[PDB]
Amino acid sequence: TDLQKMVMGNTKPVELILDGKTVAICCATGVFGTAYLVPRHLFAEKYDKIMLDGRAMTDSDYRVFEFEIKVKMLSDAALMVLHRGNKVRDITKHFRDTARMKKGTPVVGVVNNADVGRLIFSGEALTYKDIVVLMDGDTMPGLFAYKAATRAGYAGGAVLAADTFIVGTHSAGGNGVGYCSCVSRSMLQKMKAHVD
Amino acid sequence: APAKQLLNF
Repeated sequence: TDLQKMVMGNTKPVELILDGKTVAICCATGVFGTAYLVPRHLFAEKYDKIMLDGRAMTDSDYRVFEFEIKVKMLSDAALMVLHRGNKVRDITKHFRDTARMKKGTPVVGVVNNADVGRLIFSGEALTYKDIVVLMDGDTMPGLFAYKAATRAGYAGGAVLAADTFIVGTHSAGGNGVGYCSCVSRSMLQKMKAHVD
Repeated sequence: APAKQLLNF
């Protein structure tokens, strides 16, 4: 699958720095231009600089757009757009609306961070959840669950599910099941023209 | 309940 290739190549490691020391780790999945999908809860941490693929930047180097996602809310999938940078492959055409998973179907999470390096995890789909409450008392909308073995740091990694496609970015997990924030191709498309 | 999986230090 050239797709598994494309996505793997767009996934870059992220690191938050505070007082010269690394204080957080996760992944970023390039979607087009210099736009990257990233866990929104990532910005809830205190930091001085953000390192994307070894490149250190400050808040004056990019913009972070959030997603309204209608339920009955802010999704955990934020889009980080660098003012300048090296282009990534445009894979928005691999997200969907024009379909939907189904309990059982194969699931593949793509990771690339500083804790474990490049890696892939597989599991089986479950269902789509409108809201999931985390163990810290927080909540997250539009999530797709799946049977998988995940760990801290996978957040932001791409999750794939005969034709293959991209569901969204990994956000949370636990006791054998993982959750990713879903992303529609149209929302990414509208976001592409907005950032031009 | 699941936990946010951003690796914190």
